Amino acid sequence: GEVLFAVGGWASGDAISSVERYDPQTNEWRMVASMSKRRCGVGVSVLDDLLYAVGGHDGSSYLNSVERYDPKTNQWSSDVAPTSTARTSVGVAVLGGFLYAVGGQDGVSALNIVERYDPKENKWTRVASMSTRRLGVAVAVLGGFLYAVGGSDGTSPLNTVERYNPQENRWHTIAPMGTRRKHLGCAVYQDMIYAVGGRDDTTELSSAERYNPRTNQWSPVVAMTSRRSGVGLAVVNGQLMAVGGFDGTTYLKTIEVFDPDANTWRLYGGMNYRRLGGGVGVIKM
Repeated sequence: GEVLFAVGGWASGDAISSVERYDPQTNEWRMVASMSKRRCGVGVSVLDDLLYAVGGHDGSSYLNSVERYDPKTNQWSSDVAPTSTARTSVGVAVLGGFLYAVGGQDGVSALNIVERYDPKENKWTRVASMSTRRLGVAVAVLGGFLYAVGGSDGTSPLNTVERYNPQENRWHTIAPMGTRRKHLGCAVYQDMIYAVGGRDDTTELSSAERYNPRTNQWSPVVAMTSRRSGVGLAVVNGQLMAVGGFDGTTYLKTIEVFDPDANTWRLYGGMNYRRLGGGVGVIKM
């Protein structure tokens, strides 16, 4: 019994600050309190049951602030300590009770820096930079181990993957993906790391790949219904689904769910807002 939050920031042209919640109980996509400031290309990941939204473009300012959201009370608070530098199109994940925010874009030369966050102290301190700059990267965590999947450096989209050990504070490159993917989506379905969608060197795309943590090799996966660049992906009370994105025509608001026993994707109704590059969070209630 989980729910998926969606914190998007791309539509028509203007960034958006509306936040959406899906509960499978009623199977409805009803809204919640919008974010106190628009965030374009957000990073979000829940940290002990509080949705965290790490800054991004608001339509003009790239921005460095952070906002958390208490889902039980429906309240957004801009009280979390800011970041070192203003950056957008950055993935974030949670691990060992600390909030890691990987590299992104800041209107100059991508970024490879990675900074943590102590929720108990609000310090927000920086750990080991990443090597190979990554904007529009998606992240995931398998085996207490923080993975940075794909993205774009200063010039081209990447197929390389770098994993991080918090205790030794250093990065270790691992198996490159099949295809180059910037603005992809990742979660940790079925004790493997699935990555779907994105945009390669040319066009948006629908292929998908799974990484086996125990063989250290990526395995191609069945493709989605439509191309979906700048998407999110999260596993909700059992089922893997990707959300929103772009496909070379219009902003998407639909979601697809992976059925492993049938090895295909099934389009569902989807959310209200058409979301490009919009983070997702998952909470159990």
